Amino acid sequence: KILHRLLQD
Amino acid sequence: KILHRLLQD
Amino acid sequence: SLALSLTADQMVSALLDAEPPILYSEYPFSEASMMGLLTNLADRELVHMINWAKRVPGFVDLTLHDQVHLLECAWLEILMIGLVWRSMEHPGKLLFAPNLLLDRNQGKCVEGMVEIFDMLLATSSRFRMMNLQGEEFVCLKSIILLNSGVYTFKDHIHRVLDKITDTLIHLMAKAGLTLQQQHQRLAQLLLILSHIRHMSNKGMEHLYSMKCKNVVPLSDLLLEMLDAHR
Amino acid sequence: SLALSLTADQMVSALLDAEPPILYSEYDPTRPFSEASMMGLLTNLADRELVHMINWAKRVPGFVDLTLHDQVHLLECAWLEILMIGLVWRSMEHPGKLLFAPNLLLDRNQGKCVEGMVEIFDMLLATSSRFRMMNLQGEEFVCLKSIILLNSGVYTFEKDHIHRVLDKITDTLIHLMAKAGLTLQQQHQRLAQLLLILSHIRHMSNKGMEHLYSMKPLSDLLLEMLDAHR
Ligand SMILES: COc1ccc([C@H]2CCCC(=C(c3ccc(O)cc3)c3ccc(O)cc3)C2)cc1
Ligand SMILES: COc1ccc([C@H]2CCCC(=C(c3ccc(O)cc3)c3ccc(O)cc3)C2)cc1
Repeated sequence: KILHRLLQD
Repeated sequence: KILHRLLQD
Repeated sequence: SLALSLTADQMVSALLDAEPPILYSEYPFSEASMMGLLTNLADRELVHMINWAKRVPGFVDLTLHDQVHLLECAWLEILMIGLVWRSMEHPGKLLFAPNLLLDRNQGKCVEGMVEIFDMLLATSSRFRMMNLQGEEFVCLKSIILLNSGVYTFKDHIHRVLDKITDTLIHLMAKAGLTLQQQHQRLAQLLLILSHIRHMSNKGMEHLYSMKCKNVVPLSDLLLEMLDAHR
Repeated sequence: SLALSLTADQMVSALLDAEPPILYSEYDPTRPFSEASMMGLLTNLADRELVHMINWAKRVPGFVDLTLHDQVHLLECAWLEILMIGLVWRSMEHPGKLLFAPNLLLDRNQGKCVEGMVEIFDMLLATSSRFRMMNLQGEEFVCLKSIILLNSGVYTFEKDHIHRVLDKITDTLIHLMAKAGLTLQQQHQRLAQLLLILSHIRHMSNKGMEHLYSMKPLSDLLLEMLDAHR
């Protein structure tokens, strides 16, 4: 999940 | 439409 | 008009008196039988809704075309908020009718009905947690009728909308709520209408799909309301 | 939570400072509009806006105190709502026009190039006319947009913390209106009018979403955000 990754950043 | 008839009644 | 002249108490009384009756279902379920009961019930409720709408202060002052547009846009929202309200005293269940009380497991009878069943149940729990009063409910339902299609056309409509807002505040102020608690509760109630709209949209999406048009012969009236949303 | 201790002024300042930038489109004005090209422009623009929206959400008071799964859910549910209200806000000073970008200004006629988009265009324009009629302020806009983020997905799965932040943004809105010289009745009325528009924004998002994941060169992020609504 890209959204979950970008939120992790 | 039927809605017309039910609105005028 | 004559709706703006009414007091905040005369507004509540007019709305409470205009309340439609609670209809009964047609006395385990399959996909066809489940949709059949809901369709039959919804079709009979629509007739009472239309007559309820005319008894809403300021709605008769509207032109026939505008009355049609508002009802075509909000009919499922109005049906759903009514369903949610009836199910308030029945946690985890949906009271479609006094003889038709269903839970989320019975929502699995129809493909794609469970997700919307859960949204309805979540709305009912929210109403219960906020301890929604009947006086507040009739205001919200009237707001849905006047607002949902007002931006797809109206100064009179927004005037009545402000009048119901005044009515809502008056109800909370007469309940012992502080100034902060009043506009906070007002906000909380109106934000739920965004969810009601969502449930209606997602519901409408399935209902006018060809697979749901063919599962059971719908009435011509219910088709016209559905076809209004394409 | 640092959000529950912020004054109304600090809430506004935090939201204003967290505001994402206004991005530009690729759009070469020397070539006429096609259905594929214009959809490409809007898709490419929305994809880059999504990146800024994600980092904007983190700076929204209370959003960082939520779990990652909940953060994903709120954004998946309201991303198009947030994009649209941003568009509507940018287009407020341009009647009959939708300012997707400073170099991309479109009317409803240019919306006909994509089948079924002109319906959404008119709704967006009507919403922009509403903001212009109400004379929506930037301080009010950032409050409404933050509300959408926290409210749109809160009833589809803590929540007590979210509603507490929602109540604070409500206090913030009331504080702004009281500062603008509005009477107590005027504050509650304007608060209602603003929140009722969110119901329409939800509608536009749903109707917009329905067309987008239908029979439509989208980015992987935009695809995942779209597939969240299946
Ligand atoms: C295929 O996916 C589905 C299947 C069923 C629905 C429902 C479930 C929630 C209640 C809804 C309906 C409803 C709502 C309130 C009410 O008193 C009486 C009836 C409904 C509306 C129209 C219709 O032709 C049939 C039912 C709609 C939603 C999606
Ligand atoms: C086929 O029917 C359609 C086609 C396109 C739409 C649009 C038009 C209004 C603006 C919308 C979009 C939009 C919204 C805000 C914004 O800043 C930038 C872009 C959009 C969103 C996602 C996407 O993949 C493409 C565009 C969605 C709506 C319905």
